[PDB]
Amino acid sequence: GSHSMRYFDTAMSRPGRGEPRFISVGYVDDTQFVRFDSDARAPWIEQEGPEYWDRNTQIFKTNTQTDRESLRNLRGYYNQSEAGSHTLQSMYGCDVGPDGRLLRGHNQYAYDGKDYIALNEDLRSWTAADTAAQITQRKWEAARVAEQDRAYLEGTCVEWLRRYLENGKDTLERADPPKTHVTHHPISDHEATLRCWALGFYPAEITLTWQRDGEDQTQDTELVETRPAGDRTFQKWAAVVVPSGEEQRYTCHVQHEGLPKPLTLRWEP
Amino acid sequence: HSKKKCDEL
Amino acid sequence: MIQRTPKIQVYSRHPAENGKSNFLNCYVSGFHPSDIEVDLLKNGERIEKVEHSDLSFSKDWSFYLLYYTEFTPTEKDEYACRVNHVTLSQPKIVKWDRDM
Repeated sequence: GSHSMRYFDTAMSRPGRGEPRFISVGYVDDTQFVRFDSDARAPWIEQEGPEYWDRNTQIFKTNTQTDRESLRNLRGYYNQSEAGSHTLQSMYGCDVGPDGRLLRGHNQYAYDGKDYIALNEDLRSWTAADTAAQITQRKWEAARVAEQDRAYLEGTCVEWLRRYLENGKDTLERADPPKTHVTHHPISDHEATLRCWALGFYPAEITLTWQRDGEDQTQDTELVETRPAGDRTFQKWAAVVVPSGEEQRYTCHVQHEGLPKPLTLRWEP
Repeated sequence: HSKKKCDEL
Repeated sequence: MIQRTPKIQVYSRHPAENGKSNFLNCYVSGFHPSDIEVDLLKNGERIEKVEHSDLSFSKDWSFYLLYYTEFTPTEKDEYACRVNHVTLSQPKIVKWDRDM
């Protein structure tokens, strides 16, 4: 199907405990393939040269310094003291369709958890969150940064994502369907919980819903966040509280990429 | 493949 | 500044079966800033053999980490995850429940 490549970078100052830590992690969809950590690889990555690895190592080193200097600049923009710790995050990368062509590129930043600046979908213009980010925007417009970012996103990003998908196809292009069952747990004489499970699926995207008499139970469904199992796969469950004796009015519905057709499940006593 | 961040904010 | 408190889930990699080697997971997510302390507990004592994933975050910028260790569940051993974060007055403890 469709795929994404995304880098998640975190720079965090720590006054009195050295220079800010910089960590960059790269993903294809829900598979991490690279990590660089200033505080010191997928198999289909090792098959690239040691030259590929050096070139990316150099980039990580330069990025470390750029984000460190940016943290300094940002505390200035917000009139902040040197005493506190602050965080600069960024996400960049590309989404492609089944044919491998660019759907959309991304390059955006947050400071202390708050959106700061983002490259617009046009890959030519910026959206700044506040008067500080407007400084960054003006500097980046003057230095024609968006043109460099666009070149990466339309070129390097798409080209390498295509290569990774080809070299890592047995995993990256394999969707593993959820294994599903419904469990039943009495709460009292009067009510029981029905819990619909999805286990062992990849990628993480999934839809799990309960219906009662064919009606969506959005407000009455407890949905846990999709969670990693540790073996590349993910897990999720959805639960509803039902009156004793009424269990057969409830159906669990599962949609996932690895499924030929959606599942409809009920409790089977 | 990573992208150079060569411009300070 | 905004801070976000961690969500915590404690669970096994594979369906739990007493006597069978498995992995105990504690997934912490939705938190900001990124500094966090996570311990896996066996009958109240800290497990020494604990690994974690590399720091990453979701599209809403909140961080997540998976902490994990090999374990062989039994009928009577109690497992839990203990989490501290700047947003918590004291460590939060979530018990491992096979049905969640």
